[PDB]
Amino acid sequence: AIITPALISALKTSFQKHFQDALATAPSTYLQVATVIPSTTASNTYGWLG
Amino acid sequence: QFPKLREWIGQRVIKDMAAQGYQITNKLFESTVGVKRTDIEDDNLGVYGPL
Repeated sequence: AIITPALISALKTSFQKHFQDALATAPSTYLQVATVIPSTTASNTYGWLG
Repeated sequence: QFPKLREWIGQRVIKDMAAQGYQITNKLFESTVGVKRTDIEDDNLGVYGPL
């Protein structure tokens, strides 16, 4: 019956992870407005003919 | 076109048709560009390839 309130009153709990990943983040969208051009050096120079 | 049919007035009248024509003469066109050969030779990038 009688017991310190720092052992039983502390350990009478059940940890659950329902709250984990409850919310999300905005989906990727840069694909719809940009192309992917891989690079192999410090910079990329572009040139086109008129 | 043939003349319109009309009521005979007492003596039939000879009419005539109207034919015409239209002529068009050919025209000659040109478009050209000049480039130094060294630029093409020094074209490792390939800028002048789509010419």
